[PDB]
Amino acid sequence: NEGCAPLTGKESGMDIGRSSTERCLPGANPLQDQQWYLLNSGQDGFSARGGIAGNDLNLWWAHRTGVLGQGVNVAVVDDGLAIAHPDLADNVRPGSKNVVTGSDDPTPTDPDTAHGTSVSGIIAAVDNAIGTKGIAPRAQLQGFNLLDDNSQQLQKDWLYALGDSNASRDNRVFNQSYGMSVVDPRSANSLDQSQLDRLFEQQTLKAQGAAYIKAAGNGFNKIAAGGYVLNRTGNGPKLPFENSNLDPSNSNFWNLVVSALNADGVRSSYSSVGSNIFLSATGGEYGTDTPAMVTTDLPGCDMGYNRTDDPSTNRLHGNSQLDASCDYNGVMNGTASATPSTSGAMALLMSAYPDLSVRDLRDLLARSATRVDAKHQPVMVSYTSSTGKVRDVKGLEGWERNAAGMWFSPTYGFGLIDVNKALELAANHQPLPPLVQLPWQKINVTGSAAAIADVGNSPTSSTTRIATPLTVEAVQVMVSLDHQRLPDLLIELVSPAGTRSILLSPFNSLVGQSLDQQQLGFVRTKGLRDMRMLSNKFYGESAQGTWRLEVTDVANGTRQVSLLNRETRERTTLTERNNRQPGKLISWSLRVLGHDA
Amino acid sequence: STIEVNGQTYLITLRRGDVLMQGAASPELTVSGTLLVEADDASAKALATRHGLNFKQSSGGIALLEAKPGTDLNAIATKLKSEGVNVQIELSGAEQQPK
Ligand SMILES: [Ca+2]
Ligand SMILES: [Ca+2]
Ligand SMILES: [Ca+2]
Repeated sequence: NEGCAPLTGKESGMDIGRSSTERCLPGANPLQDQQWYLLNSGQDGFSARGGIAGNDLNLWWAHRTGVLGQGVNVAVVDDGLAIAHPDLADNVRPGSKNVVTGSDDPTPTDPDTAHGTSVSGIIAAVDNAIGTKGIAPRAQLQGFNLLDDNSQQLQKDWLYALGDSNASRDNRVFNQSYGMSVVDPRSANSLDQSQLDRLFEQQTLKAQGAAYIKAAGNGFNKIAAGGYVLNRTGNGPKLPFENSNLDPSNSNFWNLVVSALNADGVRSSYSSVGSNIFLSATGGEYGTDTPAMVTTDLPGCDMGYNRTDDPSTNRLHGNSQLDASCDYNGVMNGTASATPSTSGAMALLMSAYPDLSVRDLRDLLARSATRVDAKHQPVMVSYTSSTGKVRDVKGLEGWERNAAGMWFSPTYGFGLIDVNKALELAANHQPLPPLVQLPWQKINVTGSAAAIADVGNSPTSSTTRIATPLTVEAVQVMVSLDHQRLPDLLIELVSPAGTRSILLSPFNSLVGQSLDQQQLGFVRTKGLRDMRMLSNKFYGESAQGTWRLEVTDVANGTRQVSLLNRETRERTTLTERNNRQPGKLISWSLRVLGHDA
Repeated sequence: STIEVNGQTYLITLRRGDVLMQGAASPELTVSGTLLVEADDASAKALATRHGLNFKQSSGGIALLEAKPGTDLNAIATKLKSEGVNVQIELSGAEQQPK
């Protein structure tokens, strides 16, 4: 709004909050008042209804004081980027690569390949008199179309896009609005993953360090994999199908993993969740019945999510009054929208305080985040043990406060991004000391204590001592075990302070043992083999003392999973048969990442 | 048939362009022709010429070597393993998905 004047940034008694009398956005972008993620006034985003005011990135004070992402280079590693879009072009810097054609132009040829362009607009749509306003409208973009339908997702291309090349090395934000859904557990130790983890480490920890931002996934209810869609049928507990620790990349620490929030201020229906979520950011729903993300589309009414042959109930689409060339859409969503929301927030902070490290920025975002949905309840799992003890155990936490006073939930991480408050804290921030990565401590488990009984009376437990005084930032765990029905397992970690974190919630999507039995007649997966998980729950706590891993089999009932063949439309039922034998914990390893206070 | 690649079981020598299925809820994978090898540049270069491979590039102590047409990558990988070298045959495809 042109009536929203700049602030000096020094106004005495300024309310920087989500309900401030001073809450407005400068700018003449005609669609910016429908970008609820910038400022949520209960507007509908061209969908059938609006949400609840205040549920946004709380970035209005950044915008009113000229904090706009200037000098910050962002890489969008995605399906493409229409670099000639009128509301993006001014912010495109040299170095994009089309990994399919080899050109410097990652513009898609496929009308539905609008994802990367939509992502890009959330970050950095140009501040002008057309379209939308980016979160960080002075940030500079490159695009690398790794997710183009004709990209084989080659290692050389991942390296090129994610900081290894001359072109991409000087980005300070790497936006990764993508992930891998799995039905069988993976080790994180493969050479391809090790190589990228090493790159991300080097890129994060250098001068002018780069922040990797990563989508948690959209698998609360359903996952898609290799032309099939899977979801649980029945009336099981409301635990995520995709826990965000299932994709091995999401536990690498260098990735800041984000869940999605809707315009009502609660977890977007589809969002994956887990102990490795760092923050919640804006992703919306679908833009049909309720708000999604108004952003830049592939240009023209022949390309993109806003195109003549792909109608939407979103009112912005095919609308000659509001968007005659169909250059914008109102349906962008997902953790793929939470990711650029966070990339943009990061770019704002970096532009305001260019000397701060990635770990400093994480600290500021965590300590300033809003505790949305404060009363949401833990999700309990009920079963009867072999001794007839009826148990009710926590399968997913609500909000909990750790021993260092940090509020955390697996749904929202440290909470919803509050850019204004992060900037308030940044003005007085003192730099964190260097990152210390403690050596992995491996615990091989033997004898009777290794057993994981069906429907256990208590967890199978294993403990190790960390001797080093360290303030925790994150913990990584690798687990190896045998068990015939993996989703029966609840895996939890306990710190020396007694703080608990569920690393893997049960009834997740690791149904591959059942799928293998049905499809093949034999089972490839014996259990977990160095499966990696991360928790943020312990941020700020002392590492010194005993850490305990707990694993429990919490189900003996049958479960069914619906399998959809996307091509044929054939629906199959997969039955998960209870494990006939007890499982066995083989080993686990603990890595503490933190600093010396 | 079943085939062991990178310590895991797939469904079908392994040559560039060969297609592998990893059960029925996973993307189709393709042998790209590239091998990842954990070795320094000089060691990786010596390993490449003395195994009939082309050194392409490296990062983080891991080299990318490309196999020439006709090369059986599985035979190369098993040999390298026996020599105490960590090796991964690249299996490409649509593993990462837009969220
Ligand atoms: Ca604009
Ligand atoms: Ca369009
Ligand atoms: Ca069981």
